[PDB]
Amino acid sequence: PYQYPALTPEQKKELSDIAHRIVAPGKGILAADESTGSIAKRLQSIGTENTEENRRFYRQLLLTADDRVNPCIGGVILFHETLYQKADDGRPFPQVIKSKGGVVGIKVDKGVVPLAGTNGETTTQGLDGLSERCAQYKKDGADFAKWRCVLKIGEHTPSALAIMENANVLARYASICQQNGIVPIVEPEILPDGDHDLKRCQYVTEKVLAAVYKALSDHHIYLEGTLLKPNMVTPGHACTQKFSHEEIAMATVTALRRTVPPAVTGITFLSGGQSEEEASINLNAINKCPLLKPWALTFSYGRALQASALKAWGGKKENLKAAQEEYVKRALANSLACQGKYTPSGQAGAAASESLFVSNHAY
Amino acid sequence: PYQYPALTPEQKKELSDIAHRIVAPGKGILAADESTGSIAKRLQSIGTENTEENRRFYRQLLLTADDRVNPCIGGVILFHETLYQKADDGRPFPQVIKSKGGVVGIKVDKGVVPLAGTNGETTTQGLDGLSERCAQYKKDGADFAKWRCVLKIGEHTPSALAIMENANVLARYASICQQNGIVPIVEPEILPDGDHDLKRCQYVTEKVLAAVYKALSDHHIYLEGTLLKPNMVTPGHACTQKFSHEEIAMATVTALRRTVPPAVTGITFLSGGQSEEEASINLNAINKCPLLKPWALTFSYGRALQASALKAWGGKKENLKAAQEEYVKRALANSLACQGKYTPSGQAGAAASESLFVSNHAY
Amino acid sequence: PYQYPALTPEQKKELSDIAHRIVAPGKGILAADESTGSIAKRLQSIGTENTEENRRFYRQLLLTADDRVNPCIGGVILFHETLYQKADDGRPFPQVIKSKGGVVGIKVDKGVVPLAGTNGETTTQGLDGLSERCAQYKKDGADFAKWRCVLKIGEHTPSALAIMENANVLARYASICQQNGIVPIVEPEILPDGDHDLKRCQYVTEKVLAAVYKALSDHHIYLEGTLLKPNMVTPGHACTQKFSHEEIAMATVTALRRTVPPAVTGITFLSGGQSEEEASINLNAINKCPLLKPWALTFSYGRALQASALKAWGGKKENLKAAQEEYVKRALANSLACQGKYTPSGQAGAAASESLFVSNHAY
Amino acid sequence: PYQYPALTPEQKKELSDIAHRIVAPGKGILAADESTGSIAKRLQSIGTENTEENRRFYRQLLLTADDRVNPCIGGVILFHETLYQKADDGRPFPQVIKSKGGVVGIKVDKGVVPLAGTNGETTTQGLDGLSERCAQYKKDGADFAKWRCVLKIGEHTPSALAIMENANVLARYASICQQNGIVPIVEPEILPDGDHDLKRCQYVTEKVLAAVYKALSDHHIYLEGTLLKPNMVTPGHACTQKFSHEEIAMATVTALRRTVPPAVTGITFLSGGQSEEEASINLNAINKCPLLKPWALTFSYGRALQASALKAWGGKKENLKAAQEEYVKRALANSLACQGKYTPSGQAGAAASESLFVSNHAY
Ligand SMILES: O=C(COP(=O)(O)O)[C@H](O)[C@@H](O)[C@H](O)COP(=O)(O)O
Ligand SMILES: O=C(COP(=O)(O)O)[C@H](O)[C@@H](O)[C@H](O)COP(=O)(O)O
Ligand SMILES: O=C(COP(=O)(O)O)[C@H](O)[C@@H](O)[C@H](O)COP(=O)(O)O
Ligand SMILES: O=C(COP(=O)(O)O)[C@H](O)[C@@H](O)[C@H](O)COP(=O)(O)O
Repeated sequence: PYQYPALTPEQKKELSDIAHRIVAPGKGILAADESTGSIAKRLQSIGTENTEENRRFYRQLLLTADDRVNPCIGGVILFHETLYQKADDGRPFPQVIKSKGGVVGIKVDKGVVPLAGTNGETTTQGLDGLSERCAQYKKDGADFAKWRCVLKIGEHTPSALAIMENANVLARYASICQQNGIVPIVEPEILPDGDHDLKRCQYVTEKVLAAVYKALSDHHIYLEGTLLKPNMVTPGHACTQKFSHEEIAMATVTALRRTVPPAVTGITFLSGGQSEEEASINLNAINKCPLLKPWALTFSYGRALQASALKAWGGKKENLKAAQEEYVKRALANSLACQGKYTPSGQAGAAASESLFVSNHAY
Repeated sequence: PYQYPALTPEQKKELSDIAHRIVAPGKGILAADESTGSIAKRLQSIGTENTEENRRFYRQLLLTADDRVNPCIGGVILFHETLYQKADDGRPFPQVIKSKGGVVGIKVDKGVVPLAGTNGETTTQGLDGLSERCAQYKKDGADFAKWRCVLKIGEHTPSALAIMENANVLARYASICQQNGIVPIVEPEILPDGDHDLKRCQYVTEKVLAAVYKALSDHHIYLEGTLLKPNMVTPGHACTQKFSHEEIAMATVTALRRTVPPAVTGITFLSGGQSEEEASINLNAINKCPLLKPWALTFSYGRALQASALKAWGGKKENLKAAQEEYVKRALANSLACQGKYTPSGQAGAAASESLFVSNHAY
Repeated sequence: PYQYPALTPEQKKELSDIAHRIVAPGKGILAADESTGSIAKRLQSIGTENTEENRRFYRQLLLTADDRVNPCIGGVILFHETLYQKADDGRPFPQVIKSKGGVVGIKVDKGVVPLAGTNGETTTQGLDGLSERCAQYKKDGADFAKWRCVLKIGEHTPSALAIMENANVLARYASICQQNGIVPIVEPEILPDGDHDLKRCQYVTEKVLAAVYKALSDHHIYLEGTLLKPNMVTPGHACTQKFSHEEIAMATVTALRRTVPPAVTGITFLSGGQSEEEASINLNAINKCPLLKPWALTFSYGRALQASALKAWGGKKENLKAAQEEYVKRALANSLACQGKYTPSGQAGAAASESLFVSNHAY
Repeated sequence: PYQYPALTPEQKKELSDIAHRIVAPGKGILAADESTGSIAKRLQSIGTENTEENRRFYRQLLLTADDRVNPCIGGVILFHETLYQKADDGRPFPQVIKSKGGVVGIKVDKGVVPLAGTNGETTTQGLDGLSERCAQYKKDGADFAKWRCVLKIGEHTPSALAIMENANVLARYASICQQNGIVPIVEPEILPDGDHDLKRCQYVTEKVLAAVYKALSDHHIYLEGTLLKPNMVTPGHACTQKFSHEEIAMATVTALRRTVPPAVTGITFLSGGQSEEEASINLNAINKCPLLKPWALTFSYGRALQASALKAWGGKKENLKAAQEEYVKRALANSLACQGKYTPSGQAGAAASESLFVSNHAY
């Protein structure tokens, strides 16, 4: 075919650098970008009103935890609201995030919508006037974005059209971000729901990731400037077989070795239902797996870096410090886990081994 | 593959019926849906302010022309504004349109955006929350929608990604309309600009239409419930060869016979630069062409049903009647032309043989 | 894209003409091209040795039946052996076929082979040095060829790769024939085996035919120079619902209207298990169906034009005349059926209403 | 989608092991598989008759060179004839190859054929009854096969259909080999001919390799059991810019990092016109390039391991030893080069810096 280049050398360069910092050795991403209606479902759990101050406070208590979290967090995905919010020192949260060394993201996707002619499969919207929105968030201090897609394992799903749609709207989104100087995180999530086993999950991650990378290459996207955010390959939540963690690690790194090119900068994992310990152990075997892992293999965790601190805050302002202890413990844990240097053996659960799995309903 | 049906029998039925009425024998569509910034460029031509009343008036003078236009117009594409406007009798324009027998459309597309990594190729946006908008327009009296896509003939274009993107966003749009009870008009426009000849245009319409129909079939869309709106195959505006009208007709019906299935209800042509007579002669040879034409072969004309009436109004309210004479002459002409019963030979030009070709710039 | 034309005007012209004669009003194709191992299975039925003379004789008795079959048969698909055989008048069988007005085909496919990684799905081979073989058969008097492909309806089949492979090897084959002056018959057969209903069959014919036509268009193939040979849409042989013949006709012409372009010259049906009457009634409702059928809708029958004559010959040379009566009755019947002018009502079965359905095993 | 596994654990295992031995640290492949008509063109060069003994002898002198070549050659691609030939010790050449430690391949492709509707683009044949042939060669001691495909850089080529065809017939071939216990070498060769620069070549390797890997994944092929054999990215032979070797190395490893998954065992390079030194220097910078190279990066050289020994033999039996010195020097050189430990600086050319570039004509 023929080349009317997408990007300049200068732009290829900004892109790989923001990509490299995010997933530098030991770092991961905090996924703090629940919409208002998901954060609300979470605040109920500790019977607290879902209002703007509480949401500001809550975020304030995750971003301003002490400097032991600095070498641990390469970036934080924000929701559009929190992007324009201030800590009580009156400095806005993109300046708090930068100052403890991390890179500020924003989520730019507007949800999933049903694909007609499907057993429940969705695609996801957000492109209309995306570009405009990439240009403003970059002005405001966001350097990376995140778009989510959902696939499902069922008797007749993910359908071919489902794979193909979801792949192509990742790539559209990818391109429009790259043109605004923003690294797109790509999230093709295969849901955990169902009673599939470890091997079906593996099969499906493989056909999905394959579809994404071709799409990306069709769409011209500059892969060093991107990150993958995929499911780890696990049985399904209803599965009657039990599987070890080295198995899940194997399942996972093999599917990723069969599909993801060595130019991608790093793959940041989603928690997807695992609990705080279950995630961290899983992340850690992944980096202990003997196979050649040509990309960073790190965390991009939302519920998993938050359960415990949420149970511990309980909405009472007087518990700030106990909640940050909480989050910190988990950002310590994962920094260790992303390096294969995590050792639980001892080292305390509670709310950390409670399962954080919800209805994957739809919208 | 496997069937989780998109549509019910009841819904297949409403869809084919709105589709059949639009392009009933003798009828065509008036394309009155210029956005505000395109109508504005048009009102300048007759030095009149581009304001809301003038735009209301102007539309009022096309929709309320006499009943000699009734058997001629199966439907009218409106712009979102004119949908909520009233004639001076205080009845809104969807009720004026219905009452002279025609079916009300709306345009639902939000423009074209550049595809990066391309020699100028665009895709087009509008999906975000499309569905919501199909559901409201159907409530307000729209039964068909229109989405435009643009391809370009150049040395290295239409690129493969261009074909593939444009095809797939037609089909996404198609599906979401069908689910709200609305017939999607599909407009894959190959631009006329350039110096290609008649045969390149033909080649390109053929690879494009092929891509659209596969896409449609991937996306499950119920084809009897749709209409095509394509370019006729013509040389390029800069072309040094001259070509006859029977040639253009041949070029055109052959490409359409090689690609469009006999389940599509009818293809409504775009003017795309031809002048009022040039369009009508062209439409008319198309229906005189000896080849088996298994679908209605009619007009969906905007500038072509409007030049003359625009020159004639000149924004002076005192010329109402002369402008409607004007539009009427052209809706007569085309009703004849869509049936192959059009005879110019005599029968007066002016502004009718002036070329209505603009920069296809981009946005 | 860009045009380095496949074919010249001269070659487009020979191609559409051989295509037109085959399926001229009232005509159909006799499919006499069983390989040696399938004809052998047939000769067992009447306990006769499967040798070269018997096979010559047998073919001799189908091609030299009286002139009441002339206006009925536009062409005859031969097997490579029978191509070089002589009637006992010492004129070879391509000259016998021509002289009663029909066009001589050959089968050029070499069977199906398993696709690995499939629940039993095959593709089909024959391309190696195909061209060489098209060039010699055209020299010997073949003007059309036939290639068969097999899809299967099962819980997880036809798989996507199955559709895609089978489509693309039809198109490869198509192109190589067109370049030797030979019309390719295209046979994407969906098998009848299973317990699917009428609607699954319809769904599957539709996704399959869609895939074939895109493939054809990718491969540049000149569609007027081709013929389709597809399954009619029927429930599956194990199906517990009973369906009428007008239903099967509807199912069938709708799927064909949704997918096959009006440039294809004519679709010649396969019998696929139906019995002599069942085929003919089915063909005849197809041409009685009210829907607009923009292509000839005729027969390409092997077992269905042969059961009765096979039972009647019984390998005894003394029954020649009774067998030709037999075949003749069925070529009469179908000529009527392809025109919707067939009336059984009375008019004698026997072996004509016996089912001619076999294991669709594989090879 | 859904899994009816292609291969068993036992079969995955034989496949990765033959794949690993081929491209073990320091080893490469000798490509000794010229057909009779290409070897003949080569023997002319030294005015010797192209007969069966000479061809046996010639091959005898490459396979029985001393043990300094053992740690250097992981495998040797033979032509079908040489597979059944004996050294003068009366042991056949698969036993000579095994005994000096290497793995025996065979070429199974039958040439390229023109794709109609193309500016000269070909696909390649060989599938008919491939399987049968994989099964016999494995019985005779072949454990890997090789299939070649050709793409071309021109104004309008490689066309999309060209990419797509060539990709899919690699994958068909791939699958059929894996099912017979044979590792397929995959050769998507982009030709060097033309006046493209280094960057077009890179663009094209990237769109091509992308297409191959999707195809492979569609076709289910088990990637650890395969090897890539691609062009290095170089300007075109008519190119007026000069480019360094670190540039060519960069161009090359970046394209391979953007497309080839880390599960492929190793990529064996083709010489494609470079001369003995030019190849070896090029191979060696490739392994000196700082980028993370997650797969072996070695040689699969035919003319490049043979020029000098061919000039030196001159068909006189009395020069055996000088020719093997010759080949040996080059198998030393490359073993060094594949490890980035090659140092020319000094170390003698002649015929080693003569260019081995031919017309890429077609067949
Ligand atoms: O970044 C995430 C990670 O979660 P984990 O599975 O790693 O804990 C998610 O993938 C996002 O789904 C998101 O919070 C859901 O949409 P939202 O709730 O705002 O409307
Ligand atoms: O329905 C149409 C027909 O025009 P003709 O080529 O048949 O005269 C067009 O295809 C639309 O492009 C439209 O008026 C352009 O976008 P808008 O100007 O509102 O922002
Ligand atoms: O032209 C045909 C029609 O049969 P009907 O279903 O219309 O009776 C077939 O589709 C061919 O399968 C063929 O005789 C089978 O391969 P063969 O047996 O020689 O090795
Ligand atoms: O394995 C090869 C390597 O050559 P180099 O470019 O690495 O020297 C080739 O890619 C093959 O083309 C082959 O010898 C050509 O077909 P053949 O001549 O037998 O009919």
